[PDB]
Amino acid sequence: YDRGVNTFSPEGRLFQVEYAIEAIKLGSTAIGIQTSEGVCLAVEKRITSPLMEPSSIEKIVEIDAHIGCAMSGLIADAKTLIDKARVETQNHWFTYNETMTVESVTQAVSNLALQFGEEDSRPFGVALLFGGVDEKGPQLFHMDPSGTFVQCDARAIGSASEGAQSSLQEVYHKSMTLKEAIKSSLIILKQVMEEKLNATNIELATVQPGQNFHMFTKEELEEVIKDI
Amino acid sequence: DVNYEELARCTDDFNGAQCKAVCVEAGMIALRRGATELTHEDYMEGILEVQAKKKANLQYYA
Amino acid sequence: RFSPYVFNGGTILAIAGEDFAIVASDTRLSEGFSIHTRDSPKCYKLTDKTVIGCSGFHGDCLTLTKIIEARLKMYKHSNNKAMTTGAIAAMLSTILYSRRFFPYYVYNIIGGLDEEGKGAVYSFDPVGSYQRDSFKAGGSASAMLQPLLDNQVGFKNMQNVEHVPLSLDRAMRLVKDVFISAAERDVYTGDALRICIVTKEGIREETVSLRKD
Amino acid sequence: SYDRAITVFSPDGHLFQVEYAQEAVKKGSTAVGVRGRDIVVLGVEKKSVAKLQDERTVRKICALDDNVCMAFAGLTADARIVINRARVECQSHRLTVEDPVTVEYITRYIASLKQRYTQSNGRRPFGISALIVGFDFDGTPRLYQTDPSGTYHAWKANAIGRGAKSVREFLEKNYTDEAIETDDLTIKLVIKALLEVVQSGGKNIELAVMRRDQSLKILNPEEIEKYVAEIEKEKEENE
Amino acid sequence: NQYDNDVTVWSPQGRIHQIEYAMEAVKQGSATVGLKSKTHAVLVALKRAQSELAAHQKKILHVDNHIGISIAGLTADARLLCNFMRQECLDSRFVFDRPLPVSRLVSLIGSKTQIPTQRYGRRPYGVGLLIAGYDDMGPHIFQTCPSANYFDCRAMSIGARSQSARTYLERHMSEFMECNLNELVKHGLRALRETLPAEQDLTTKNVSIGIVGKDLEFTIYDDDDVSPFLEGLEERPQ
Amino acid sequence: TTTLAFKFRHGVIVAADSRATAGAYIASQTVKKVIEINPYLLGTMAGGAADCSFWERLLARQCRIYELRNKERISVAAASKLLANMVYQYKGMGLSMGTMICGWDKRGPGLYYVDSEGNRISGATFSVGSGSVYAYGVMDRGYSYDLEVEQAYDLARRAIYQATYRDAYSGGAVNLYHVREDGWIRVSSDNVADLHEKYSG
Amino acid sequence: TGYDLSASTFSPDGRVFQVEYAMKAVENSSTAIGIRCKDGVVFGVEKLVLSKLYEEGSNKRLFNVDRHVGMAVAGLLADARSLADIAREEASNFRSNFGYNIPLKHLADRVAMYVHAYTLYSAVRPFGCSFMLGSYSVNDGAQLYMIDPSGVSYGYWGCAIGKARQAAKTEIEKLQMKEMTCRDIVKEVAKIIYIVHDEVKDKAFELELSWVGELTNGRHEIVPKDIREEAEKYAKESLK
Amino acid sequence: ERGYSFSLTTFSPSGKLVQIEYALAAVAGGAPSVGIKAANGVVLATEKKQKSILYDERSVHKVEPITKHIGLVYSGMGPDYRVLVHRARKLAQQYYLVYQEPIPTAQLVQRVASVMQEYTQSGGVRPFGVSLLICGWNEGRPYLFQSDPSGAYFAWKATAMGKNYVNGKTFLEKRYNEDLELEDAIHTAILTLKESFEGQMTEDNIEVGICNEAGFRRLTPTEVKDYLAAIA
Repeated sequence: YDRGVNTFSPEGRLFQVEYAIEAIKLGSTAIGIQTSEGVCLAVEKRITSPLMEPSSIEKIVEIDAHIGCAMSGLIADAKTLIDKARVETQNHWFTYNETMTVESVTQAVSNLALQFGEEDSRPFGVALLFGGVDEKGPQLFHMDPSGTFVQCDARAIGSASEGAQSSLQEVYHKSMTLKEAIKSSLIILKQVMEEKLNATNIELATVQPGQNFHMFTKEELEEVIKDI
Repeated sequence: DVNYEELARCTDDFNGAQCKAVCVEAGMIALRRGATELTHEDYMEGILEVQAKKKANLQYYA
Repeated sequence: RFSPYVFNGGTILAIAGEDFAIVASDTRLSEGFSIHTRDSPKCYKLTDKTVIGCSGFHGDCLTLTKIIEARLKMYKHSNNKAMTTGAIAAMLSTILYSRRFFPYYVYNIIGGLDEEGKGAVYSFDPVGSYQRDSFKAGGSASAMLQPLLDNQVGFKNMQNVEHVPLSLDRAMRLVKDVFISAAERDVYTGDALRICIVTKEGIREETVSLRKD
Repeated sequence: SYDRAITVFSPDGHLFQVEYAQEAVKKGSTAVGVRGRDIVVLGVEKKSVAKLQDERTVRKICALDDNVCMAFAGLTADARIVINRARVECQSHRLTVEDPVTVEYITRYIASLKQRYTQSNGRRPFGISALIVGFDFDGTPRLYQTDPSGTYHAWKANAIGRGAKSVREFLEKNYTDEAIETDDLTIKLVIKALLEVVQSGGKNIELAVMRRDQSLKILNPEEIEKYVAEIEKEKEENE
Repeated sequence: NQYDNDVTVWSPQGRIHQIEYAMEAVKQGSATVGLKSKTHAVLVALKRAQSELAAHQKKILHVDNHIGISIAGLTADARLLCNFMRQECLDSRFVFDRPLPVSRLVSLIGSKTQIPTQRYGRRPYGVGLLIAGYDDMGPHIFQTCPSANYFDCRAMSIGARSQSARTYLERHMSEFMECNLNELVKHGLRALRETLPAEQDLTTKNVSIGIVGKDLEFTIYDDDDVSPFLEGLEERPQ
Repeated sequence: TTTLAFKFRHGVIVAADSRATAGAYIASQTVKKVIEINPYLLGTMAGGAADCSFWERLLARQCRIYELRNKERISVAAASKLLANMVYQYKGMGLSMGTMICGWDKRGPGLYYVDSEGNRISGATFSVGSGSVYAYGVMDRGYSYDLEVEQAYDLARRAIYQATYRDAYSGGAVNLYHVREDGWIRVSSDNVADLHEKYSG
Repeated sequence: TGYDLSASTFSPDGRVFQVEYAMKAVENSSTAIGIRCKDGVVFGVEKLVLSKLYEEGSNKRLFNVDRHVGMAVAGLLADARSLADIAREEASNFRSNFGYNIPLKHLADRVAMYVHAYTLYSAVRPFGCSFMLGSYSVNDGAQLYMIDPSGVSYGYWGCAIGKARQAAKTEIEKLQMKEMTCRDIVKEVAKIIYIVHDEVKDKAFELELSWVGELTNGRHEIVPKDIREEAEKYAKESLK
Repeated sequence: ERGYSFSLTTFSPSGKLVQIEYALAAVAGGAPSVGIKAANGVVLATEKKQKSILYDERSVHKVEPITKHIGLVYSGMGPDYRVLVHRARKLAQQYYLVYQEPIPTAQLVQRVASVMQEYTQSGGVRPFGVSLLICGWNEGRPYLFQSDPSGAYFAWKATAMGKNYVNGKTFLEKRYNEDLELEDAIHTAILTLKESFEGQMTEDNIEVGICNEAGFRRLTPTEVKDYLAAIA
């Protein structure tokens, strides 16, 4: 019974947003952790076959110099929000001559998280993870298709979300350091992945006031995995 | 210990037969609670229970 | 015909100190040869730590002042903190260039403290270029002020002159002397002299009368 | 005008028309393609030609610039507009930045276009997958495929169309680094990979190459028969 | 249930269902309580969080130099009517060079949220506004609805199990008029402590309190300037 | 107002004065004319001030988004082409813009010159402004491809010195920059009143 | 089935069900009546207070469209405020254009054609509001018009809109329009607004009265309900 | 009004346009009419029965001229007829403004057919229920064309539409012939309209127009009563 694409539920909320939330569950996982020194971040590329080249897949694109990102679910929906969020950061810098804070980026995206309709089609099917360091310190953020944007100290998403959060509050405290958290993510990743953890499956991303930038290169990760 | 005013105003379109089920569900939980005594907040608990609908919650709706 | 510009006058002065900034302006609003009023201050409080002055054509000073004081509160509503003094300069550059092909006739001067407790006076032009300067002076008496502040603050064309930095008391008798001795020969510099001091502790205002003609 | 959302979320999380319209990819002609270290080779198969009629108008490997080759599956009708729009896009890039079009840029163009062609109101999504192979500036060869989702995705070799699991399962037995140490091993590698593809009678196999500085060369049915000759003679040597 | 489809279709009983379902989206939000004196207006909200590690999602957002609103329900539409709220404030602040009274602001919310409740293919706004400010005649506490029917009350509450807040407020509405701020606020969030189950706090990290006054600009306090208000309350009874 | 740009064996040298008038009156002596666009590009100012500041700033926008998309720093000829496409649409409204674009590229050193009329030409040497014709004269006598670093500094400072001497519209500081492969670097800022003691004898 | 959903479809017996559903949507709202005298128009709306709900003077269903024209709305409320803004704007157009004050006839046409204009498409729904229009001018006299959700506009001496509708228009034929002064007609309204809607359904209520005519000199305003307080002084003495 | 704009005319599983078939049934429910081309001009005959004696036949006319040499009748429903009547009225005059020349009927039926076929596909309309007969005398050879709700156009010698068009079709298969005169077409036209009429045919029932090669002239009930006198 294909009814109004913009119609409320008997509970009730937006039917199509509630259907959009279930589209995050079949996407690949990711792990964010807020550190007092910076923000580390993790994802899994989910290599489908040895046909494919592994390093062309992007799950982390870096929005500004100082604001990282992590996408999920349908990637081709995410690319549009990436490219326009960059334009909103640059417009902030060229009206203002200062760095756009990490908070106002996600207002500037989540104000159009809901634009579907017929006049004035479908909501987006992505669950983003924004990191970065503004003057308020290293912030770690999270937005949904509903636009309900909230700060999260150590957020998981995707298929692994339940076990990764559930296992992740046990191993987190207030005074985490960076290299503790970096090897504290890959334990969870090698628990939650189906392929063997190696140099081609995952990618880390860190952003700090004093370790920058410090982006994401290979052969760092070789030293990172072999510390297990 | 019942005001009877709070449970009254919170009822909108709720059937009278469902009001009997309110004291049922509030009496069914009294088993696992271990005490047959009930409180005024247990009424509105079983009142909002049966209606509106059940059991889900609002997410993804912003 | 209907020529949509008219010159009002007024003279804005700004001096950037070590931890302070003094913005001062005369109050005589006059069109042609008449006097419309003898009290019309130009120095405008934007934030706690940034005070703008606006001279030239008067209706564009009012319009520009109201647009700026709108977009300040839009920034406060968006980003949970006030605009820095460096951001107001860039935003005012974009606003003053937004009407480039039917331009404002307004000379702007922004004074106020930066992030580090220092005097940051920015100046402008009606087309919208800007720069950071230690001291500027716009309006109808720029050529009656600028070489004097060069002789007192800038230390140009002087030999065997030791360098003391500008103190808080010295700048006040500077502003009073330049508006008296500038007001003697000028016609558009008038009776009441508004003086705004921007410190780390707020906004202080002081008004001293002058000759009444 | 035409205000109606065609493509909406299903309650189990899927888009239909994206993740259903890949069936039109599944029921089209097949096309494979590998990249050599020096010369690339791609080719369409299952041509199902009338074998008494014309053949240059059913040519479904084309160019955008000489730097970039095409290959696709699915229904060709919707692919034509994607090709022409891609060409109009890759010419204004020459009008801008004076290097020729990098292949990753044009794959982001077809992928982004096809994404917003799913996203908008009243528009049936495209039912094509496509390949975009070209040895770029600074002589480096690479390839990408498309998706009706719009997810460009860099492979080392191809299988799209009918039985992509068959040929894509076959090329794991290809990927020994001996193949391809020679360019004739790359071309006969593609045709020998199309042996497991449909009928492979030397008629429906249309292959094309690009030798990293040359314009793309549609090979006549002259050395395809000789590569079937050394392939069948090699299978005579296999026992 | 074929007439539960769209906002256009009337019922055969006379109740347009999309409005009722949007009221259900109002009730699913958390509790918040706004109540006025003759000299001040106080609105107090209760945050909830997604998990332990995620910070609590805020409710009270600053709007003008005297107008402040709470929220319950959806968030993106709250940013939508928030941006329209700012823009209609500084329009008349730009033109008339005076601040707007509240009682002519809310007609722009009713005439703003009206048209998406009538024409086809437009949902209503899941919205929970508790507007508070000064005009020259004192404080005002309004509330909205997705049906766009605004009520001048002396105290209301909307959100999950907020009826218990009302049945607290009716036996103190004769005493909610004269008193000044320090007991007015705790008279506020006693209704919040009745919106909760009686076995968990009433913590400091969740409650947010907003006040608007004459010599007091509209201010939001957050857990730490709140910590001087939560001290000295009575224990919950047995 | 005199800028000059010339490329040699080691990158590109840009030099300019600082005086910017308004009629016969001088507004200020310290206008920093050579506008920094990126850590690897340098643009200058000529004629109008707000036009060069605004349109070079808007050039920096599209350059930064271009780097954020293609993961590559933009070439110099691309920046000049985008700047000319932005300037050209306003032909007939009265923009006065005489900028130059300088930077290092994959093809090595680079230099282009963009007029408000729509000129776009590469070259070895340039000089833009009122005192520019005073700068070509001394600039073309000591120039070749093979110069040392201090030699090119002394030439590119001497030419600005003759420009601020003979012309009246040029004066103030001598802001001298240096473009290399690894991103540009400021050299010095010598005041003319100090330079007259140096080159006067 | 299928004949009640859209507004633009006739039913096989020959009427439009969305309009008929719009008529009985106003049937659930409370009673608000009106009547004119020989030199004025008296309104009265009974309003509902259960326990606490609102401050006195919230969401007043008496409006004020022009200097001399007012509303008395009943039904759903939000669309009634929309009609208040539109009729406000129409009086602004006539006032701006033709120089003199709007007669009640043109205002009834220009509003009623909009209320009709939302019953011809499935773009919108038909309105669910019905309202009174009272006015007085010395070259015009007192007119009282009545607009239903269907779009029919015509003229009463007296009307009633609400739940208790027939019982609240039963007694108006006892009164005499022609002779009475409106200063009597105020308490002559408040006696049966106090009589109708008996208090077993809702425990408490509250009364509004708005009064335009010759005594107010053309301006429409609410009477000061405290001043002369004639309502309950008669109404507590009207039970026996 | 909304931009709904979807064509409710779609294809069948067999491949048949359904609304065009049903519109042709609505043509078959219409009044009968016949028109015959014969060797100097074209005679159009229609059949107009007022449903009562109360009615006026002087008001509504069925033979409606388009130029001073072009006539046009129908077989279908009048309220859908008059719209494309007026559309042809405006449509001939742009040809008379651009080219300054009396428009050929061949060009008329091309353009009206383009309007109607273009109207069968547009946003949310039913097609017209009208089948036209268009006559005229251009360049020396008088023409007779027929359009239909499918937007098609035919070039008939002497056809008939409406009720019993297979009866009048077979009647005009034999009795219509090689070549006649202008008065001789009127006889067989009134006869084939007298195939399926009631028990009496007067000046108020039929209404017959002609095209001379010198110009159009709609006929009067004087001669319409004189010719049918003389039963056919």
